[PDB]
Amino acid sequence: RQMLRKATIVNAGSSDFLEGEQVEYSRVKIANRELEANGKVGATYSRDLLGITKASLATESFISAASFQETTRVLTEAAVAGKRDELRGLKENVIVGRLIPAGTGYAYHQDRMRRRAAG
Amino acid sequence: SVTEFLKPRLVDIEQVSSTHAKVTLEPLERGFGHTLGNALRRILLSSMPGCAVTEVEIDGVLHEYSTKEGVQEDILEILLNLKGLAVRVQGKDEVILTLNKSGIGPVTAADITHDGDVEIVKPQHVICHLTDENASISMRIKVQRGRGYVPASTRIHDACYSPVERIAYNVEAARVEQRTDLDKLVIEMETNGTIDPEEAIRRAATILAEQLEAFV
Amino acid sequence: KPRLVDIEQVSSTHAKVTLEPLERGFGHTLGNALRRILLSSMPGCA
Amino acid sequence: RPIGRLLVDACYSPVERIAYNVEAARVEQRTDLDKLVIEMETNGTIDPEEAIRRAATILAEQLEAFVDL
Amino acid sequence: REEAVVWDILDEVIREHPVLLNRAPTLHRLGIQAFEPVLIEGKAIQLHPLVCAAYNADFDGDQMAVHVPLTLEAQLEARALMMSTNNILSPANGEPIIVPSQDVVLGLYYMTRDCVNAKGEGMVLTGPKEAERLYRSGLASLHARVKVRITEYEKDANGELVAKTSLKDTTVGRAILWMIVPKGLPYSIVNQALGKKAISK
Amino acid sequence: HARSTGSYSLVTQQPLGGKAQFGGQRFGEMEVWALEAYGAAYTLQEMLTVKSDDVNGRTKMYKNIVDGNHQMEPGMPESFNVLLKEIRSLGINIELED
Amino acid sequence: MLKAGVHFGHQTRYWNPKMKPFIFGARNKVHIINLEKTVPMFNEALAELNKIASRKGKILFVGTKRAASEAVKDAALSCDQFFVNHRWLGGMLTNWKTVRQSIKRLKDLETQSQDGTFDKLTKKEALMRTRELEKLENSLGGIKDMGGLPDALFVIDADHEHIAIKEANNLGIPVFAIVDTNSDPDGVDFVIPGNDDAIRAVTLYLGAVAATVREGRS
Amino acid sequence: TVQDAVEKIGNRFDLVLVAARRARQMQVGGKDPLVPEENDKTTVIALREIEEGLINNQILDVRERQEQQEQEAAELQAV
Amino acid sequence: QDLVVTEDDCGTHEGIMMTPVIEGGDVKEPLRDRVLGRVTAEDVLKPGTADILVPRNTLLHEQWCDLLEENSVDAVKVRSVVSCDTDFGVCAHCYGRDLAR
Repeated sequence: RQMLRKATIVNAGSSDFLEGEQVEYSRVKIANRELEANGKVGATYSRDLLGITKASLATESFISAASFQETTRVLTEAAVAGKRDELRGLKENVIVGRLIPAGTGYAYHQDRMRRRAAG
Repeated sequence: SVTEFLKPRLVDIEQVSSTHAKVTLEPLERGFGHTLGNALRRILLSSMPGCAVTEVEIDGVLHEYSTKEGVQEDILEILLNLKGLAVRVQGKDEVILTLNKSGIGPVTAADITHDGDVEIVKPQHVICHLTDENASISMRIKVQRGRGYVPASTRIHDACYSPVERIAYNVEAARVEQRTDLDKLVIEMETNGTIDPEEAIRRAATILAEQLEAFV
Repeated sequence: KPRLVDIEQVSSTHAKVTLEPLERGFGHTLGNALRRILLSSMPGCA
Repeated sequence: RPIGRLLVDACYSPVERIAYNVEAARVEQRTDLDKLVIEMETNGTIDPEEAIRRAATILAEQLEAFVDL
Repeated sequence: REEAVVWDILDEVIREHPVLLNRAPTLHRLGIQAFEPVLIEGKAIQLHPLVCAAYNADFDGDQMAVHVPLTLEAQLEARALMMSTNNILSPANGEPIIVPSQDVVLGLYYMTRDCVNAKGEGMVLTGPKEAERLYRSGLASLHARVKVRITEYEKDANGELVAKTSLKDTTVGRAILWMIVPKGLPYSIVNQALGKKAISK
Repeated sequence: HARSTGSYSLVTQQPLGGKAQFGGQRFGEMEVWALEAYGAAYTLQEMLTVKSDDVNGRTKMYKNIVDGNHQMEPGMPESFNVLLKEIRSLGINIELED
Repeated sequence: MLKAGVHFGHQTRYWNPKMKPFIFGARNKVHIINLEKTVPMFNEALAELNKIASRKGKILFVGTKRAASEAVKDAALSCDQFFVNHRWLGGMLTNWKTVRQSIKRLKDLETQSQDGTFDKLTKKEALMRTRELEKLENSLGGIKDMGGLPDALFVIDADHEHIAIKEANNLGIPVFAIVDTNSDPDGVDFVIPGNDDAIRAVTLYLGAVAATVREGRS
Repeated sequence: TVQDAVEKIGNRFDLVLVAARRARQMQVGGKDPLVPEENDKTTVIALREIEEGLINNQILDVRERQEQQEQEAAELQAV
Repeated sequence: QDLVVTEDDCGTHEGIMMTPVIEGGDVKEPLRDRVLGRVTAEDVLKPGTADILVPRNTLLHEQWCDLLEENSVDAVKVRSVVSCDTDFGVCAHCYGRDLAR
């Protein structure tokens, strides 16, 4: 399941013709477009069988990527791009020093996430 | 004194029903856990004075590899149930009882004739089951007094004179203020022959003291 | 009970003491218990 | 303060080795009776008759408490 | 200074507080496990035989790092989640992790074994009398071929304990081993043959 | 070897190596996965913050055990603050937003 | 028409000019305590006790008076709290530091009879030591469970337990006392103008106190 | 074993958090244990109360909100 | 790493078909070991009746009942982590029944 994460888009509408993206974003966009605005927006896609090393490299968090992957390549690319962290992962929480979102911390993380909507 | 050893102070017993029990002796010297415990195990199983069934004569069939008319349990199975039956004789050395009973239903021990010297601790003890219609039985059962386990093979021309069913001692180390190793003797004992665990262990230790008296 | 007698003294160090009348289960029991006592608990000087 | 007083590991045990052997015997009127023969080796600081008597006395003191409980 | 009163207070301090033990190569979650810390006069730490199978730490100069669980939350977490009693079954496989290895398996198979004839021949017994007779004298440890009344039980049809006793054919060792079984299960039939694959099952 | 609390290193406020000044006995990255797999967040939090990294957290935690209150005030580990300073020295501009 | 019809009045013309706005109106020798000015006090005080009891605090009922001693524990001891039905020691609220010291030899004294440690020393000795319990278990036996100054003190008569209240207002421990005509309520931060005596007055309110306190902590 | 407590609170992770919440009430010095203790700490004593079926996430919320009203009544009413 | 169990259960009822491996020779892996500790979506058991439940957890008792009641049923559908409805993480039912206790 972790290996087959990314998926290439086929149809045009919301996505950029044939841009690489996760199955979570495509499924959420397809479900939203299916019954809200228009059926033409909900473009089709095909799952790409990515490897263990390849899928592990692709990540949102900068701190989580720096720990697993190379420090020189990750930090240089992230600095030029100007990407903010705000990581909710287990690896980022361990390095940062906080309750990771798993087991006992999952109840605290879920309750804390609900407070972020209003304030 | 230097030569004098530290004696044990029990004052702690765990009674789980009438038959089963678990007695303990906490402060015991180095090497006195397995010692005493192993000796008491040898005494309890071998020498435990009591009374139990030895000889039986049945009215229907003369031999022990057959079946009685109107009974689902075989003669071999009945003989095993007769061993479990608790019997205690006050004055008499040997006594011969009679099992007079008939009718559709189970045979309770209370069915047996109640003689003067004779006493039974368990009147609900199941011996055999009687089937439909009629069927009848009248066997004379003999009881004998002895010391230990005497099987049927040794009898030329299966007795259990031990009230104890199972014995098991367990040795675990324990702390005593400024000490390292004092053995903690926990004697688990199971009985059925009409004797209390406190009465049985006291009588077993008394036998060893009488033997040791001539040596000391 | 047993009667303690018949001391076969070999040397000053070594010896062989006997206890003749003993019951069927009284050979191992006392002997094994005494073995546990003699080796563990034995007063002396050094 | 006695620095000259070099300490040694103490060994307060007279027995060097112990060995019991049970052999059958036929006494004046008997069926089946064991004969306990206790072979004992000592350092030579205490008699065998004195040692066996003192050993049996230790077991009697331990067994004395077990009767009354 | 290390006074005598310190060890008295230390026993009460380490009464209901687990200590997180761990091996050097922590591959799986079973390696890092908690247990009730007992006192012992010795430098080397005493680790259980069943726990050694999951951790895979043979006693041949193998170290084991300890960890005192501070705070209220970690004590509850180590006692519930990371405990030895809780973590019985394996994470990868459905089968039991903490099982008889080498010493326990050999002893069970040595007792539960059918020897050729031996002492006893075919003497019947009630149940507990067979174990007492075999343990004391006369009857052998293995013996083989000796029927006895085994108080079998099985919680069938969702409504308390059920079934009754029966004169099942078995060995002397199997009769003694039957007492270890806790109320339910197969009763008598499971103790036969061996304890290689069936012991874990 | 055993140790409750004692010496601490200058670069990154952490305990000493082992069998010299203070008995460390390192946790390691693999043991964090074992704690994460079992689901012990509070046990994992104190190991890499309270009783290891945080200077202010360790001082506050020590008084809690003596008084008999338990609990924990972790805060920032300080080792993470060194990563911000080291990243700051090498041309990158890292900073905690909000 | 309610139970508050037992502490109508008390203490003759001796009175105290201060305790006036709470006097129903002198009549037949002694005066009366305007209960209508007592109704608010009847609960206002209890309200705080009920509120503080929820904070898992402490409450010390002081009533050295004979007609209140034996009959005070059931409201304090039974209700599991704090009380002093005897000679209020000097400093059991301020010099507690050194006072607590007395509590120790009292507690360890108790354990003596607890186990066989009581059959130690001559039979006479035990007697000489047992006397300490009489005094100790009495003057402190009902405060031993106080491992630190309370958070509120409820004293019966504001006159007798004079010293008691004093130390209080010096430590910052609120005081709920049921004063009286000849009482000096200026030391009570929660006055309850009621018959400082009357075997019934004491019991009713006293027991009524523990009532709110009992479930005060829900 | 903790299996008896898992039967009551099915999540298992919540059993750690609820017991830790109940532990600090007795450990700090606020409340007293309902179930009779046998020389056991707040970690074990809390777990015993789950198995018997007295304390849980629901009861703690009801009990805490009850004590808020009880403490307010103590401050208001003198007697 | 970041992946974890989230939500009660998925909306969809998709799942891979579980069968014995039958690797060339004789049964290299039975059906019982494959399906044990895995949930079913529906799977119409027998010759049109009921037998198996809709969204029930296939336990040791449930597997023994299915094995006893007609052994001819070789194939059986079951949910998995790969074919999960929820994007963020995975459902509790869809995962399976892998645990210590």
